[PDB]
Amino acid sequence: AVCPDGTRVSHAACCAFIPLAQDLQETIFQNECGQDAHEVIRLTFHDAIAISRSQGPKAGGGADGSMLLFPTVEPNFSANNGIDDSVNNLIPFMQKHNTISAADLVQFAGAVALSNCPGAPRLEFLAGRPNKTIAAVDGLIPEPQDSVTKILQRFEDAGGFTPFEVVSLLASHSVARANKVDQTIDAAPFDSTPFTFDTQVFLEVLLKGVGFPGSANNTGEVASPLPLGSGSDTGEMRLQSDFALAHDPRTACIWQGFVNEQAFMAASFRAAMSKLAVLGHNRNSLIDCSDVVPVPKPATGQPAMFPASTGPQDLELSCPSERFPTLTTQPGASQSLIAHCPDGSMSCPGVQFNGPA
Ligand code: HEM
Ligand SMILES: *[C@@H]1O[C@H](CO)[C@@H](O[C@@H]2O[C@H](CO)[C@@H](O)[C@H](O)[C@H]2NC(C)=O)[C@H](O)[C@H]1NC(C)=O
Ligand SMILES: [Ca+2]
Ligand SMILES: [Ca+2]
Repeated sequence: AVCPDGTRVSHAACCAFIPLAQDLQETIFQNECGQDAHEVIRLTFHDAIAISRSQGPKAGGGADGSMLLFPTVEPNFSANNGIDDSVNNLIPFMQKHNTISAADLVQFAGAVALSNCPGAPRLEFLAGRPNKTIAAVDGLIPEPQDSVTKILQRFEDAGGFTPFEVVSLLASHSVARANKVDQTIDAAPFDSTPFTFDTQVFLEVLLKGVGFPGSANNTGEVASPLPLGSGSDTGEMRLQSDFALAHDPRTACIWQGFVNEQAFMAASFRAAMSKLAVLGHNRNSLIDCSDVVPVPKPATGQPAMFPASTGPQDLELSCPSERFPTLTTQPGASQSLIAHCPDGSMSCPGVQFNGPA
């Protein structure tokens, strides 16, 4: 088909997504893997995971836009704390680009946000999800204080995800920060490169913890290897769940398998996201509009490195059957501060709209 902007697309129905992508970039992302992007990416996951095979259809409809359609329900469950901001940012687009369902909008926005992150894969995008659904029940969202067994059961019950796929999805923590875990500090990154979709997160969770970026008594948080912060440049935070998955006999080797394996990580994540994006739907009934997803930003091609002040002696290995790669260490006597802004600055407020959530 040929869209009103001359763009040759696969199916005419995919044409509407073109103006939506540009609106999202101009209005809330500004072509950066920043704050707003990170929040949207998380919403994609929270919207999709709320579904249960065992409990049945009444428990939730998966990737159905329920977060946008019922803003006063799910966003208020304790496990969804902090999600309100992204819901309020997306609602205006739902109202404007009114030929696109809330469900499609959520998934597409995630694909767009991710494309702004260097190293990220170009996600598959299928459209056609219905604009009507029900509010999901509480308890379907995995929490940081959960055990590995519990986390794996949840993902299995949601859509038959295997342990490999679960760890694959956690690649998103390479461009993630925390605002609600510790209320005294904001934007605590999960790895030293929160604006780069690389394998640093997998390496840094394997290092020995030496302190906490804020308070020491927070549910779901464990000691961090890079706690030092100053001003807006908050220190690194480590979640119990990530730490646990990196050391459990069932997931230890899978976790290590991604260290310094950029292409393998990206491809595995794309595969897992392919499944997650259609939870609650039959993929044979959705149209393929992958060609309308923006081309992602390229990485530099550099391998993973031990951040300054850390080295091989700080590793807490758990996979007995695979050799840990030889990596270099970035020079320096002490820890470098992790920048709060992608342009290196320490001041960069993202656009935020007021809304019902
Ligand atoms: C395995 C279960 C998971 C747990 C327990 C978990 C937990 C968390 C927690 C506690 C935060 C911090 C939220 C805050 O306080 O602001 C977070 C952030 C985030 N997570 Fe997860 N997560 C999980 C899976 C995933 C998956 C599968 C994705 C995939 C899209 C994802 C994407 C994100 C992103 C992008 C952020 C950062 C948001 C921001 O920077 O504002 N997470 N996650
Ligand atoms: C999907 O459902 C939503 C929720 O009803 C629709 O949202 C309304 O859209 C109109 C414009 O068409 C706006 O004036 C309303 O303010 C929106 N309602 C809310 C609560 O925001 C949306 O139009 C529907 N989209 C499709 C494709 O069916
Ligand atoms: Ca949902
Ligand atoms: Ca990173």
